[PDB]
This record gives sequence, C-alpha cells and structure tokens, in this order.
Amino acid sequence: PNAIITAGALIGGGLIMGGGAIGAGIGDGIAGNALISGIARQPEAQGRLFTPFFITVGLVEAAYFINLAFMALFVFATPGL
Amino acid sequence: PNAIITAGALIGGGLIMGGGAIGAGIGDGIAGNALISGIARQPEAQGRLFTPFFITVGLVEAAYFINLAFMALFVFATPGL
Amino acid sequence: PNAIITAGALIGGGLIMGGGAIGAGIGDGIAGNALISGIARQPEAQGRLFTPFFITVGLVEAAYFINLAFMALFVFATPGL
Amino acid sequence: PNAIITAGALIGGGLIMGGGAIGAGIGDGIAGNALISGIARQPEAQGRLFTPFFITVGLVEAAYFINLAFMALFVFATPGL
Amino acid sequence: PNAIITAGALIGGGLIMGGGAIGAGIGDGIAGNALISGIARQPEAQGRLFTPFFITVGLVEAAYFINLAFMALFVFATPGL
Amino acid sequence: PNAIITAGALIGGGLIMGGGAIGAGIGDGIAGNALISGIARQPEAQGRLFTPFFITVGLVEAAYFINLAFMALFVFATPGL
Amino acid sequence: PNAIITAGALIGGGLIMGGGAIGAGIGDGIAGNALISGIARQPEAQGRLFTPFFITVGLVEAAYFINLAFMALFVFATPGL
Amino acid sequence: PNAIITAGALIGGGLIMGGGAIGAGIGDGIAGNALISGIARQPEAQGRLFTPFFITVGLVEAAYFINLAFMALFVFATPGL
Amino acid sequence: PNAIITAGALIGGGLIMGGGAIGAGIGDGIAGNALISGIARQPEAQGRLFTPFFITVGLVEAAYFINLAFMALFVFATPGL
Amino acid sequence: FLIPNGTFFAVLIIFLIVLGVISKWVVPPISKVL
Amino acid sequence: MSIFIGQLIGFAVIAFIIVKWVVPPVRTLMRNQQEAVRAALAESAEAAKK
Amino acid sequence: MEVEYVGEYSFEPDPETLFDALLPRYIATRVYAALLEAAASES
Amino acid sequence: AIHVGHHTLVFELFGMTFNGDTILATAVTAVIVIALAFYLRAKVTSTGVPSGVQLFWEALTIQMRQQIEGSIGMKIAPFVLPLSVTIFVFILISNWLAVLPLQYGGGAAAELYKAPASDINFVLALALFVFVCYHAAGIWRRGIVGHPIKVVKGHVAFLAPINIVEELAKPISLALRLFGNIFAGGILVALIAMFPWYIQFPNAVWKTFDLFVGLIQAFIFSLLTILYFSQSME
Amino acid sequence: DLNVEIVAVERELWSGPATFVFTRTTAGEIGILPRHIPLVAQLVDDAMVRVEREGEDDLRIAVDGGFLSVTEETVRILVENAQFESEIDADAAKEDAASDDERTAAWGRARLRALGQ
Ligand SMILES: O=c1c(NCc2ccccn2)c(-c2ccc(N3CCOCC3)cc2)c1=O
Repeated sequence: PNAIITAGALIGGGLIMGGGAIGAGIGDGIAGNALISGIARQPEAQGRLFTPFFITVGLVEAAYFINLAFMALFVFATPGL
Repeated sequence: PNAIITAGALIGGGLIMGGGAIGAGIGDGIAGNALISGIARQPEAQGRLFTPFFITVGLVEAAYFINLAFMALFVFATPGL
Repeated sequence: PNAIITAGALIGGGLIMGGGAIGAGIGDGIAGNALISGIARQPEAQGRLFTPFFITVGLVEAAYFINLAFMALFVFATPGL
Repeated sequence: PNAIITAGALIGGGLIMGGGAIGAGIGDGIAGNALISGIARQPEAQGRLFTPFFITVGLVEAAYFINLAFMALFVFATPGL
Repeated sequence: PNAIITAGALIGGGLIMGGGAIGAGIGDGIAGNALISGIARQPEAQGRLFTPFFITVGLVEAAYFINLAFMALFVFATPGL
Repeated sequence: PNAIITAGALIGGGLIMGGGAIGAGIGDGIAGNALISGIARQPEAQGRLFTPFFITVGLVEAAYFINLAFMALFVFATPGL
Repeated sequence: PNAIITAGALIGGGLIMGGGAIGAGIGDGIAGNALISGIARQPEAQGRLFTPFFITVGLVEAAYFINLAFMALFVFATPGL
Repeated sequence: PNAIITAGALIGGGLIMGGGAIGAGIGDGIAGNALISGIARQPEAQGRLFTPFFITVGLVEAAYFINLAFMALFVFATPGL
Repeated sequence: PNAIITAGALIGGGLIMGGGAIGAGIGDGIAGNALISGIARQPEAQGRLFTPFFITVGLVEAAYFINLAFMALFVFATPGL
Repeated sequence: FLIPNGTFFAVLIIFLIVLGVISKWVVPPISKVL
Repeated sequence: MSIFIGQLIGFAVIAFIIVKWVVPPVRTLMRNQQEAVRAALAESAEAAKK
Repeated sequence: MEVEYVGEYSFEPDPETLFDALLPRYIATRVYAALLEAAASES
Repeated sequence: AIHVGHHTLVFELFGMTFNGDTILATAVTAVIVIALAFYLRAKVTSTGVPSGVQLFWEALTIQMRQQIEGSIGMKIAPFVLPLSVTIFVFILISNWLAVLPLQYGGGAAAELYKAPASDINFVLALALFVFVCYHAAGIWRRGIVGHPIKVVKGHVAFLAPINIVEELAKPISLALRLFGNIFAGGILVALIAMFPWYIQFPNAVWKTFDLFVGLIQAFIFSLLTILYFSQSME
Repeated sequence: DLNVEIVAVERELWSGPATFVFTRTTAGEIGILPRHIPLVAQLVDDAMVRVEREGEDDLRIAVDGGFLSVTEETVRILVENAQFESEIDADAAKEDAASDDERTAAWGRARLRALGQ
C-alpha cells in the first residue's frame, strides 16, 4: 500500500521540480536577455537594470521555490501515506 | 483502493504544480523582459512601468495560485477518495 | 474499479489544469510584454492598450477557465463512474 | 476491462485538453502581442488589425475547440469500451 | 488484453492530439503575429502577406491534421489490437 | 505479454507523434513568421525568401517525417514484441 | 518480465524521439527565422549566412540524430533484459 | 515493495532532469542570444557583457543543478524507500 | 522486481534525454538565430561572434551531455537495481 | 551524499589558509605592481 | 589497467588539442603583454633620460 | 542647440542613433542655408 | 555499476567524520595555489618584464577588480578582491586538477584525485563562508538593525516573502551549482570508464568540457560572490 | 496611391505619384505601398531606390546618405545628392567604386546599384 503511495509521490515531486526548473530557467534566461541587451545598449544601465532584473528573477523563482517546498511535502512528507 | 487514488492524486497535483510553475516562471520572465527593456530604453518610466508589469504578473501569478489551490485540494481533499 | 477510474480521472484533471496553467501563464506574460513595451513607448497609450490587452487576456483566460471547468468535471464529477 | 479503458480515456482526454489549452493560450498571447504592439505604434490601426487578429485567433481557438470535441469523444462515449 | 491495448491506444491518441494542438496553436499564433505586424507596418500589403500566411498555416495545420488522422488510427483502428 | 508491449508501443508512438507535431508546428510557424515579416518589409522579396524558407521548412518536415516513420515502426512493426 | 521491460523501453524511446523532434523542429525553425530575416534585409548575404546556419543546424540536428541512435538502442538493443 | 518505489524514483528523477535540462538549455540559449546580439551590435561589448551574461547563466544553471542535486536524492537516497 | 526497476529506469532515461534534446536543440537554435542575425548585420563580426556563440553552445551542450551521462547511469548502471 | 560532516570544517580551514596566503602575498603585491 | 590506458589516451588527446590550439593563442597573449611591460619600463626610461 | 517646446512614428534602427546621425546633417543644412543667404545678400 | 559517495581515507576525530579523499584533494589544490602565490612573491617585479605567474595573477586581479568596481567600488569593499580571486583559483585549480590522467580500474573505476567540488562538504564550506562574509559586510555597512530590515524590504517591500527565501537560496544554489556541475561530471567520467579502452575518445571530449565548464563555474561562483557583496553592501 | 518626394538639399528631384517605393535602409531592405505606418529611417551610405508607378518605367535613384520619412500621405526621401538612372555614367561609377575614400566608394557603389549589381 505505502509503496504505491511513495512511488506516486516521487513521480509527483519529479513533475513539480521539472516544471519549476523549466519555468525558472526559461524565465531567468528571458529576463537576462533583456538585462544583457540593455547593458549592451547602455553600459551605464549596468547600474539601474539590476533592480528591475532582480525583481523579475525573484518573482520567477518564487514559483520555483514554492513548488520546491511542496516537493519537500511530497517525497519527505507524503499526504495520504 | 485508497492507495491507488492517493498515488493518482499525487501525480495529478505534481502535474498541476509543474504546469503552473512553467507558466508562472516563463510569463514572469517575459513580462520582466519588457519591464527591463522599457526601463533601459526610458529610465524615467520605472514607476510608470511597474503598474502594467505588476498587473500582468498579477494575472500570471493568479493562474499559478489557482493551480496551487487545486493541488492542495488534490492532495489533501482528494475528491473521489 | 472506482479506484482505477478515480486515479485516472485525477491524472487527467491534473494534465488539463497544468496545461491550462502553462498556456494561461505564458500567454498572459506575452501579452503583458506588449502592454508594458507599448506603455513604455507611449504614456498615453496606457488608456488605449487596456482594450487590446484585456481582449487578449480575455482569450488567454478563457482557454484557462474552460479547462478549470472540465477539470472539475473530471475530478468532482466522474464521466466514467 | 471497462475500468482500465475508462482510466486511459480520462488520461488521454486530459492530455488532449492540456495540449489544446497550451496551444490556445500561447497562440492567443502571441497574436495579442502583435495586436497590442501595432495599436501602440499606430493607434488608428485598431480597426485594421482586428481582421488579421481574429483570423489568427480563429485558427488558434479552432485548434482548441477541435480538441474539445475529441476530448468529449474520449471522455463521453469512450471508443473501444 | 484489449483493455490494456485500448487504454494504451487512448493515451497515445491523447498524446498525439495534445502535441498536435500545442504545435498548431503556437505556430498559428506565431504566424499571425507576423501577419498582424506586417499589416500594421504595411496596410496596403495585406494581399501579399496573406499568401505567405496561409502557406505557413497550411504547413502547421497540416502537421496538426496529419496527427489527427493518426489519432483516429490509434483510437478507432488500434493497429496493435 | 504482447498486450503490455502493444500498449507500451502505442504510448511510445503517441509521444513520438506528439513531439513531432509540436516541433513541426512551432518551427514552421517561426519560419513563416520570418517569411511574413520579410515580405512585409520588402513586399517585392517574396520570390527571394522562398528558398531559405523552404530550406528551413524542409529541415523541420524532415525531422517531423522521420519521427512519423519511427512511430510507424513502433506501431505496425513494434520492436521486440 | 521481458514484456514490462520492452514496454518501458518503447515508452522511453517514444519520449526521446518526441523530445528530439521538438528540439530539432523548434531550433531549426528559430535558426531559419534568422536566415530568412537576414536574407530579407540583405539579399546578397545568402552566401555568408548559410555557413552560420548549417553550423547551428549542424548542432541542432546533431542533438536530434544522437537521440535517434540511442532510441534504436532502447528499442532494438534495449538494455536490461 | 522496494522495486515499485525504485521505479517511481527513477521516473521522478527523470522528470526532474528533463525539466532541468529543458530550462537550462533554453535559458542558456536565450542568454547567449542576447550576448551574441549585443556583441554584434557593439563589438567592445565583449568586455562588459560577460558580467551580466554569466549572472544570467548563473541563474539559469542554478535551477538546473539544484534539480540535479534533488535528482541524486531521488535516485541514490530515495526519500521514501 | 528487476523488470519493474528496468522499465522505470528506461522511462526515466527517456524523459532525461527528451528534456536534454529539447533544451539542447532549442538553445542551439536560439543562439544560432543571434549568430546568423549578427553575421547578417555585421559580416566582418563573424570571427568575433563565434566566441560568444561557442561559449553559449558550450553551455547548452554541456547540459545535454550531463543528461546523456545520467541516462547512461539510469539505463546501463540502473541505481537501486 | 548530501549530508555534511566534519570535512566541512577541514576544507574551510584550508580555504582560509589559502585566503590568507592570497590576501597577503598575492593581492597586495599585485595591487602595488599595478 | 584498461580503464587507466583509455583515460590516459583521452588525456593525451586533450593535451595535444590544448597544446596545438589553446597553448598558441594564450602564449601569444602572454608574450604581447610582456612586450608591453618591458616597453613601458623602457619608455619611462627614455622619458626620464630625455 | 537649445530645445524649444512647441505644445500639444516608427524608427529604424532606433531613434537615438538616427538623432545622432541627423544632427550633424541638420547643422550642415543650416550652414548651407546661411551660405546661400550670404550669397544672395552679397549679390 | 556507479557509486555515489564511497569516499576513501575516511576517518573520525573529535566526534566528527571526515572524508580523507576530499580533504586530500583540497590540500593538493591549496598547496598548488600557495606554490603559485609564493613563486609570484619570489618573482614579482614592477620594474621588469613580468613572469608568467605574475601575468596570470595580474590578469585575474584586474578582472576581479573590474567586476568589483562596476558594482561596489573598493572604497567600500576592498576586502572582496582578495576573496573573489582566491575563490576563483581555489575552484579553478580544484576542477582542472581532475583533468589529469588519475583514473584507473579498481574492477570498479576509481580516481586518485577526485574534484573537491564533487563533495557537498567542499562546496558548502565555500558557499557558507561567502554567505557569512557578505552578510557580515552588510551588517557592518547597514548596521545589525538596519541590515535585516533592508534584506527583508529588498527592492520591493510587499515582495518580502520572496526576498527572504531568495537570501536563503543564494548560498544553497551557490553551493549546489558548483557541486552539481562537478559531481555530475564525476559520474560521466566514471560511466565512460565502462567502455573498453579503444572506445573509452569520450574521455577526451568530456575532459575538454570539464576544462571549459570548470573555468566557467569558477568564474560564475566568484562573480556571484562579488554580486552578493554588491547587494548586501547597499 | 503614394506620392514620393525625393528631395535634395540643393533642390528637389521628383515629386510625382507612385505605387511602390523600395530602398535599403540601415536596418535592411524595405518596401512601401500606400497607407504605410509613419516611419523615419536612415538609408545605407550606398543606398539605391526604386519607384514603380502606372505606365512609366522603373525609376532607379542612386542616393547618397539619405533619410526616408513616411507620412500618412507622403513618402519623402532626403538626399545629400541623388542621381537618376538616366544620368549616371557607367565607367566613372565603376572607377570610383574602388576609391579608397569611404564616402567616394559608397557613392560609387550606390551608383552601380542604381544600374545593377
Ligand atoms: O544564483 C542566484 C539566484 N537564484 C538561482 C536559483 C536558486 C534557487 C532556485 C532557482 N534559482 C540569485 C538571486 C539573488 C537575489 C534575488 N533577489 C534579490 C532582490 O529581491 C528579489 C530577489 C533573486 C535571485 C543569485 O545570485
């Protein structure tokens, strides 16, 4: 009984982390694209672009962290186990 | 019977959170790309731009958080259990 | 029988809802990118870009919410049994 | 036998709906990005850009709505029962 | 045994249509983004822009419809049944 | 035994064509977006752009059709079995 | 025992060719987008653009064909029997 | 019971790495696209763009390698075994 | 028991390479888009654009080969077997 | 594998030693040279 | 031994690659930088002498 | 040149580089107009 | 089959377990770095043509100073220069040393020198030292009362929950990015060891990536350390 | 329909109606039909222009460092110096296109593009 629940929890946590990594990596790359383009256009922008950038990064990685948290709730803890 | 339903609920919640995180991360990165590009091109529009930004993020995160709401319902309430 | 059907319904509903989340998040991010960029280039367009925006979002949200409905039809109701 | 086929049909319909929703949301967002950018650039272009837009959406949403019908076929009146 | 084969065929057809819908929606949205952008930039070129458009669509939709055809083979013919 | 192998082959072929459809649709949409943007820019260039456009479409469709042939191998000539 | 291993290997190979086709199609479309755009802006640039193109395509197609080889492994020489 | 959990952990870790690799590859490609475009526009950018670029990569790789760490936990130290 | 673990390892490795192929192909295509566009804009920049390119590729390909590693771990050295 | 142990300190000290040698006999001489 | 021989051949191949394609450029850079240092020294020399 | 505000468009490749390339052209045009005005006045 | 962990020379002292192989690899890279430092001292000159090690040290210090000055001038953070440089070489020499032909057959594959970054202890030591150091710098510059306040506040106040987590993420990722990059490699080169010698070309291809990726990881680790200092020091 | 005003600092060159106008801006090739979005662009130093209108042949212009402005009715092409196809000399342009001076070489290449190749 608990074996099936544990396997399902592992698969669910893998899905959580895979989706979180896709979202975080792609969103961070997209935001860094704007950051790099802005710094290339204006080197002084180096200073001011990290504030909009690190807001984005953080919002983008929120979903990664919350997902991560619930994955810790899936494999270590396990609802219904 | 409960073991199979619990494994299915865990897998479904994992799919929900993976998709939600993919959408959230990628959409937040895309919106922050526009924010960063606009702030680089027009430094004085920072405050002008955080309104349409946090709106769009607010939409994207909404899509995420609804999904999270459901995931709990999947793993803790588990309809059909 | 109901155990397997319910597990399959949970997995299917998770797929529905996660796909809707991916689509909604990414589409909202893409539309918000255009909104933010246009507002950056045009302070006044703030008023007039909310009409093309909320229409696009209206579509992007629509596909999302429909999924939600069907997801409920998958999990709360069960078409099979 | 019927339970296994029902679970498979639910999973397949969920995959159909997830794919349809991803396509619909992302395509609608991409089309609305062009619509918003054009209406920001030229504000009088609105009436001109709703014909190219609703065509694209008409295609995009079409792919979505087809997936609905087949989903129903998968979910209601499951083939091969 | 057919039960297992039929469930696998339903899942496979669902995957086929999910992928076809994702591709169709996203490609149609991308092509319509170019169509809208061009018709915004060059209002008088609609006729010269729709031929490349319906060609592009004619490609992506083909990929969709071909997939749809094979879905039927999976769902109604079930070659391995 | 075959029923399990047949179901696995059907799911594998479903993934095969789902990925083929996603790749084909999105790549063809991107290539057609480039073609339409180029023709709007320079409406007299329609003839010139078909060669790079058809080369790109040929590469994408070669990938798609090699994948559709491998689905055919999976389904009608399932390896092993 | 062998049937389950073969079904799992077929599902794995279907996932590998599906991901490979997604990557190949989308990357080839993205590269051909740049090729078509550059040849639209610079009609004479074709000569110099097919070298960076076939290089990048050479990478992308490589990622495809590698997968193809390994998928044959999975399905013809399936390890772990 | 351990065999089921091991198979589930392998599938979960495979999902973790699939998502991590998708995110890493796509985000790194986007960041490198920004870097290459910026260096093409303004050659001396070579000097200043490797700072924001390797930050973006540093953000893109994190979500990948963290997943990889959680893969090792899934595969070599299965939490629920 | 070893049959189930082998099937799970095969599915996990298939997911690993599917994600790795998607990431590698799409990232290589995105980087090649920038390379082709820059060499179109600046024909003499080709020599200077390879260093940013092959670095970017060197990243994404790494993420590919790391996946190629952990597939070989899953398939040929199945942990937990 | 992911659980730390005493090595965490053993490495740290060594790193600090390096951080010393570089911070005294490398960085200041190089800054003076530049 | 077989593992050792294989990894040693791989190390030899990578060493040859770096020595034939990575060593030459880096070396140049080092020489060009040295040129510079000596030159600057000597230029201070001549400026002071002059 | 001073900036005068009057009261109550797409760009290729960007408006700032176009402005940089056009200001010298504007100065050349104004110098040319001054030269023609001087020639007419001289005659 | 592949193994994870299985450290050699493991011992126990002061009630704590120590991975002898990881400590030995760290000591080897540390002594190589110290030898480079002392050879510079013995052969550092500003009045003459620079030595090779002198050129290397000048280039690394100039790069790190360029990154520092562009985010946080050395008038505020002069101490992060001797740090960012060492973190680089300590990591770089740690990774490139794994490129030596020190892999053999037990029949399980083994390596005399395994990259310290492949051990969670090494990466955690480096990352937590950086964490403590730049948090101390932030406390110094903003005060023990103001530093946590500005950390929680961040650039956007209402995003406070997304700030604190990110602050706790910085070290972990900073470690896990380094470990996962190298630990993974330790498996790849072990998997390549399953090939016969005449097929076992894959080591050349991967070794070059290991050189490339180890250089990239040293650079990224040091540059993210500099960025963390720039953020925590206002 | 379009009306194209190819104007030089010295004087105007042509202002009659047209159906299609095509030229190489610094961002790439571009073509304009009526009702085009308002635009401002710089032509490449060797830019050549082609105008097509009812009945009459293709009007090809060798343009030196011009600027293209698109207005809701007009399309104007400012030029430092522009020369019609009927006025160019092939041998002189061939000789000048190889000139060391960047401006002279660009002008010669523009004149050649006005003829072809
Ligand atoms: O690396 C670095 C990294 N994130 C990588 C990562 C870790 C775990 C999961 C996913 N991704 C960050 C980082 C640092 C600060 C930050 N903000 C500060 C301002 O307020 C908003 C938050 C956001 C991000 C790295 O530096």
